[PDB]
Amino acid sequence: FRHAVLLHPSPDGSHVVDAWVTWAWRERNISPELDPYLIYQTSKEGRVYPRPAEAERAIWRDLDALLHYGNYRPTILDNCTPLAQVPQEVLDSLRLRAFGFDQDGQARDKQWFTATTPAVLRWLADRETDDNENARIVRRITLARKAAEALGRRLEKACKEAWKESNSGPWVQHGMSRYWAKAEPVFWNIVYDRPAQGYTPGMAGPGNAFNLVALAAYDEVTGPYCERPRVAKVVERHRSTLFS
DNA sequence: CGCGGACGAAGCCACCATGTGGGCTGTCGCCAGGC
Repeated sequence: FRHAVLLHPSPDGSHVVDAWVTWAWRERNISPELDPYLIYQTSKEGRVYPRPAEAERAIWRDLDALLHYGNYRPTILDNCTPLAQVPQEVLDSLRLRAFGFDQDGQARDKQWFTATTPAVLRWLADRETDDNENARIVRRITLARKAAEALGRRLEKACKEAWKESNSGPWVQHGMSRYWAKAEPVFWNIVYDRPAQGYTPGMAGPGNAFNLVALAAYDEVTGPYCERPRVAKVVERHRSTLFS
């Protein structure tokens, strides 16, 4: 470990009284091979780093554990969860859990959250017990998740690009907060097939349901600043990208 | 000369979607006759 701890005991051993947190190494070493658990990302210059936790995705409880219904995927999951592996039925009832600690890479810290996948999503598939309405449920759910995330990144980059341009960002924080808060019930309406705006029950896919929520959150955030024509032109150039 | 305050030292990671509404008020013609 990069950190070295020593805990001074209480005489009974019931508690710790003092603690020493200090370095064990002066020279850092590259740890060989990427960590299976984390989700990685490559960025211009080609450097590979783990995707940071975001407390905005924790606003919608348990969104990361929906990772199973899926581009880039953690290797441990991609070895043990799929069908090349070896178990027979086990894979049907496995369910994913994630521990995320969103914080600064320095000493500031913001939020942590656990996230087990809901057992309702797979159990709603077995209530029926048919090959087709079930594969269609699973297809819908996987489809819903894909739409919500693609427009989550589209909306992050939208707000981020617009904020930088408008001043020649704080818009991203409220953008994502509003996004997942509004995008959470529309997802659960798409799964149950209940009627959600931007969606028609029984449609083959998400149906633009998600693209509408992103536009409403974005327009909710950039709303007071689309007044001046110069800034309004920038904001419009970047909301247009969320039109899909 | 001593004490207190301020500053510094890092580790730092990127082609096309939108519909709604309903709750607050007062008036004569006057006089006389009959029941």
